[PDB]
Amino acid sequence: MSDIVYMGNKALYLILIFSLWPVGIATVIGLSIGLLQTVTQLQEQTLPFGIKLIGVSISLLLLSGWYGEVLLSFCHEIMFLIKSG
Amino acid sequence: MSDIVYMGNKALYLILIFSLWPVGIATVIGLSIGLLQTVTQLQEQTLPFGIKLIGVSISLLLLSGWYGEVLLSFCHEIMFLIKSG
Amino acid sequence: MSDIVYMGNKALYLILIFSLWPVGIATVIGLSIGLLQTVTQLQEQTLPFGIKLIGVSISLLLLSGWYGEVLLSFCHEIMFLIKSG
Amino acid sequence: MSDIVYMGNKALYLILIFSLWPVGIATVIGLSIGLLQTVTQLQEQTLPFGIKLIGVSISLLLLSGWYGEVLLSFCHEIMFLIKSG
Amino acid sequence: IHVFLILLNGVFFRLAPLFFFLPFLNNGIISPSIRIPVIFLVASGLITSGKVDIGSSVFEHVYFLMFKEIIVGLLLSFCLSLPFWIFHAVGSIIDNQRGATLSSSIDPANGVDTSELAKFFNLFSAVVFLYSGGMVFILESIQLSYNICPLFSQCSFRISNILTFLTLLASQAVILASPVMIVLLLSEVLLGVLSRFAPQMNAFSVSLTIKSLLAIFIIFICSSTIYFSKVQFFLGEHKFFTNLF
Amino acid sequence: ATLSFFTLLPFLVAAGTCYIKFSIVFVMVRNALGLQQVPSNMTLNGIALIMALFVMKPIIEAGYELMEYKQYLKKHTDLELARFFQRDYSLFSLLPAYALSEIKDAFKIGFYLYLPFVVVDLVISSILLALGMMMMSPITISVPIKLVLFVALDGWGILSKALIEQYINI
Amino acid sequence: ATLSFFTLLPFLVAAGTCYIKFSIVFVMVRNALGLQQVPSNMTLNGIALIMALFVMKPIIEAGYELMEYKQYLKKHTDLELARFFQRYSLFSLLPAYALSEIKDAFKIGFYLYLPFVVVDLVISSILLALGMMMMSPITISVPIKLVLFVALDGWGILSKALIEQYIN
Amino acid sequence: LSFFTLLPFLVAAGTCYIKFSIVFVMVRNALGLQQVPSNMTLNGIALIMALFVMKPIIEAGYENYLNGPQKFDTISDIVRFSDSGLMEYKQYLKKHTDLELARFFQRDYSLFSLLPAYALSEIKDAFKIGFYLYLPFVVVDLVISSILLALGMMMMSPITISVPIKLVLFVALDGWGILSKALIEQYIN
Amino acid sequence: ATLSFFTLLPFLVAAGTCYIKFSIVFVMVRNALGLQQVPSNMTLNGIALIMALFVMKPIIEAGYELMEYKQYLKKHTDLELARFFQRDYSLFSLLPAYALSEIKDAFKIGFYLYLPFVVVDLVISSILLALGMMMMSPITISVPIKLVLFVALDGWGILSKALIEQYIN
Amino acid sequence: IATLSFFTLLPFLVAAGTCYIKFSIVFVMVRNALGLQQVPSNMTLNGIALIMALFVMKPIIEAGYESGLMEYKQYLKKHTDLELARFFQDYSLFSLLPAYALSEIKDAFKIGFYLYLPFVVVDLVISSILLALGMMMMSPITISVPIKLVLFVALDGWGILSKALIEQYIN
Repeated sequence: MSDIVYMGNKALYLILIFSLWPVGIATVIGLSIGLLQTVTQLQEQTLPFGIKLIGVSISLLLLSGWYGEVLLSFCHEIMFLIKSG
Repeated sequence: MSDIVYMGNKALYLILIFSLWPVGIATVIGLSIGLLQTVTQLQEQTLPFGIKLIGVSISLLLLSGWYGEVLLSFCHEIMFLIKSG
Repeated sequence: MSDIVYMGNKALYLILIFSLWPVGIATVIGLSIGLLQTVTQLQEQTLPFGIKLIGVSISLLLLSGWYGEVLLSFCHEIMFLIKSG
Repeated sequence: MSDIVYMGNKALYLILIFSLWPVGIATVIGLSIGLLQTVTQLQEQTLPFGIKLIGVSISLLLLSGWYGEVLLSFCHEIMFLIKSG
Repeated sequence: IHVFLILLNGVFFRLAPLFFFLPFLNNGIISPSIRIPVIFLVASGLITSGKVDIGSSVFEHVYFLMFKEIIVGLLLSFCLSLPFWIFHAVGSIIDNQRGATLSSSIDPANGVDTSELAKFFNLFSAVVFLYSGGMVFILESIQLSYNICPLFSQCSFRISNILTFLTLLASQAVILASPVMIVLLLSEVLLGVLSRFAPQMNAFSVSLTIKSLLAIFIIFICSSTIYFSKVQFFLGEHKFFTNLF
Repeated sequence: ATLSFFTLLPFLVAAGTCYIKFSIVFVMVRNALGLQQVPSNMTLNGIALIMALFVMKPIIEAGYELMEYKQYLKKHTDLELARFFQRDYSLFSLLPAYALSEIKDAFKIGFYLYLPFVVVDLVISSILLALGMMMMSPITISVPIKLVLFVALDGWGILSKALIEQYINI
Repeated sequence: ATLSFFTLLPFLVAAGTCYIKFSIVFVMVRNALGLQQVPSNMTLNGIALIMALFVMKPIIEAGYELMEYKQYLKKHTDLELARFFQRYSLFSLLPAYALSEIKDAFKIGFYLYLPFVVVDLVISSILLALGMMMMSPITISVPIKLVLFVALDGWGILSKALIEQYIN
Repeated sequence: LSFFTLLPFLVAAGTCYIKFSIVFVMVRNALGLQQVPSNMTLNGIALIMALFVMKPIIEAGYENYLNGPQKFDTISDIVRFSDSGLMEYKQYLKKHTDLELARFFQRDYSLFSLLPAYALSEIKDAFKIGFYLYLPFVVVDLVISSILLALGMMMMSPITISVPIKLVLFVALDGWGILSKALIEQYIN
Repeated sequence: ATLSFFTLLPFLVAAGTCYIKFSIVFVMVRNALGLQQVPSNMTLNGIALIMALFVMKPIIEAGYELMEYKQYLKKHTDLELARFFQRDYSLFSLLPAYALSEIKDAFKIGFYLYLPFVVVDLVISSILLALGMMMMSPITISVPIKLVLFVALDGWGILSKALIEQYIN
Repeated sequence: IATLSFFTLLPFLVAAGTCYIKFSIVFVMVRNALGLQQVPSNMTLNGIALIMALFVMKPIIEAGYESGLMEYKQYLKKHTDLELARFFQDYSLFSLLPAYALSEIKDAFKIGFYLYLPFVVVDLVISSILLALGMMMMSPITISVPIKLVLFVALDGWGILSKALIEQYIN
């Protein structure tokens, strides 16, 4: 059952890799524009979503080719494992 | 599968274009009424919906044709892709 | 779909019309005691809500007849169009 | 009916002893970075999912072996209870 | 064998609504190729143990006693499945308290209908019932229903006691939930106080995080109020269903 | 022709009997509390089913032992709506009129009682905003207050005691 | 051949009769009001089935002895869509009719799905202008979305305006 | 067409079919899988497994059926065949039926008055075992729901995400093998 | 044995005819428009069955007179995937290849039309988060806009004309 | 009664003893994997799986149609677990059906877990990028189905799946 363990840990690895980049860019832009909601008064929770929405497009329309290929190179390997017993 | 990749890229492009206008107008009106949160006593986290609600309407009631037409002419393009191969 | 253009653009019209007053009275009386959140020491978001709940309601109890004769007449128009195809 | 009470309280104990670690890390991180949205004003209700998601990742990926073995050594005990009468 | 089966369908349509909504014989947990032969064995066991009463009956009474037994046998099913529908209640008002099925509490289309804790209580209470004289109590409740209006009688049943049923099912559910529910509300009101003293946090997320785990913790340290409502229910269904008719 | 008998019987009990009036009001009270599962859908569709079969009991006992059922239709159907389908009576020109009359009356009487729940929801939300805090969901606080104030007001007992008295003398 | 017919009787009901025209609309009215559980979807199938068989009454009671059925299909088919399936026979009138009534039922449903989300957005607007945000306006918006529907004579004028296309 | 049709289910009611054909159905409902191990499949697996259990009863009762002589096609001779012609399925019924539920179908037991008692005893026992199987699939289900509500996300249902974890728990358990072995060792010692 | 004739005939219809292509696409359109209940799922099975039986009509009455249905199968079967289920052609070697090819093609043509609706759902979600509020679920507001985008397209007419011209010239 | 007592049990012997199991647990799990709950229409997938199982059973069917099958018996001792066929005990037929059926249910759940898994990764990714963006209340089942279908058509989908799933039986 070690193949099941390797595929499951590879799935958790792919979740954490694919959600490191865009969630990380979103929280970095959110924290960094909260830094402009410091002593420079910008106390409205509206301008982060105006800019985070473009970031998880810019970090996601630029990068979704890679989101293809590894996640297809994953989907062939699984198929390899079901070419077996 | 270049038809599928082109339709997906144009889908992300239409999300970004159709949401660049009203979210931008909303956050501009919000930050513009937030410039009155200077020395003038206007510290309320309830006021800007009193104005932002009209702005998202105005850039959509006056702009419902454009949100129609390309998004209708996009829906014909897809139809061409299923009338042809 | 030409009547759908007229029925659809009248829907956004009523979002502008029927919500101009109760949001507007909310952003006037909520701004009137917001103008009493000026140099007058009444720095609370607790008493300028019980005056807003009663501030909307007088514009919702007395003005509710304006919601009756024409929003049903808007629905009497719709019921007249569907008697045809 | 002693077996039912022991298995039921053992299931309600395994839920608690499994879900005490990652939910506890999630609420400590959420409450703690909520305290950093206090006096250092960074008032955004959009931040903590950027950091909670890594804690619930790290406190699961460190601990997913243990999540196996007791819950596997649990699932064999039940099997003895159906190799009994 | 012609009069054997005219007594058989009258016991079928009295006992087949007893398997539908009795949540250890149908939650979709037995196959539909099992329901029909299990009822045709139980009904054949009842009408050869002499647990019926002659109505001396034919010439208009094939589908006529159909609608009769459905108004009677459902009433047998309803007071017999009262505790499970409490616990299937007391799961819901615990997990809709902590927010499990709060997904479908806004847009009831693409989320949770039959949740994951209510099914646990609904099977757990069915097992605890089913050890403690499970099928014996149900089957002697069927003979107790046969004592009153067997299968040919008039069944002019009393009205205002099946109308207090659903407030009984609500009252016992809220009272039995009361050790869990008020501490979750005390926790959420206290965290609302914390959000008042710190008006920048996400009180909803921090509320959900502690308020799911605290509910499952309070269900763990109960140990007392799980079984002892069914002696009450034994005397109950001997009393209520006697005085329903 | 008994295949069309049992198959069309749910499409006659839930369409031509009084099951409409209770199956709408009960599931409309449940959705008002926010909690949309704790009386089960299988529960309410059993309480409403016996509460409809007890109203249909003397009508079926008089009819099959149809003129009695037509009197029951003509008593409760709106005369302003039953005359449209007749363009006395027949049977089959009233069941759409009767069904629409019961659906309209079901929404009417259900809306008459849906209203004290949304005002206590707005009371809970307004006293939550008056005590400073705003960023917390008041649905989860309001739901048990919409239970324990509904159970202690005798709830379903005071409801369904006068929801079948409109159809029977009790 | 006696069980080859009941396996296709509900397909002819829900695909060739007037049932489509109602079973899309009323189920959409349930979804329109925000209360998408309570009218108990088997009930709406009951109402739509008896109301469709009311329209089918001069077709069945003259067809038990078919030509008026084909006339019924030719009356309620689009001009610009029956020409396509024509490029007479029974199997070529059915799908054009079925698609014509699906398209028409979505149009009729869209005309009525629209005066409810305007009051939904009104209630959301007055809820955000009245401070509160974390409370969803679904629960508060249901009674107003229904009092807007009771005051429109309920389902009466809806079913009148929906069946007068079939009874001249 | 009911006795032409349901007689292969009346006969296969109260042999051993119920004991499996609930438990598998209660394992499918335990995994969160609402349909996918198809119902017409699991009622076949339970049927062939129960007919395997019943085979040494079936042929050794057919020996008593065959030598006979056993004149038939009346009421009294089939009642006589039910005790003095079967003699080992009735002992199989007496082994697994309760000493408190088989007394209910009466007025040294017969045969026809144990089959409902045996059917309800197996519904009782199979529901016990199926609850014990359901019991470690809600620790994982409530852990996923608790750490998923704890991770902000409320709207997404755990029915989609829990099924890989409720199957990596279950195939690593060896699954249907160890379950069917532990469930058939009650009937074949 | 007319029952084994008939208990497999829905499997021959939903597996060997063109019923696959419509019973996936139409039933996915219901899932596409937000409201996953509205055209009464048995209704969509009715429409898809009468349309697929319309397409099979020149094979249905031309079979009651067999080398006229396999020539239909060879037109829509994949070239390389029918060769995998082979080792001219035969029978009980194309129906898996035909059925898998039309499931693949139905998911492809489905994803083409599924896509102009998730864009308008995400647009409505974005304008509704930008409009202050968070808690109101945009599944309610999405449906009328997802239908005004569909009815104005001419909807089911242009869709079924685009979807049936692959099978009728 | 034999012309219906042999026909009623016969779907149970097709869905319990043939290769139908191996497909009917996989394909209906492909449907639930994509988030689609109803649309490939169980009536259809139980037709695809049945004709694809009849394609595998065909050289058994016409051979045994002419101690009677004996190539179905040799078919059963090729996908049965060796350490589980020793528990349901030369050999026989009916002591070999249940070991085969349990073996293919276990192997079909292993195959199903392998392919249920490259879709829950993108489901959790869409949920994470759709919370960290902020839009917490919208259900990601609407957004996730296009991505879970473009991830599956780009695989070549049902073609390469049924190829890799039938290579165990025909090679």
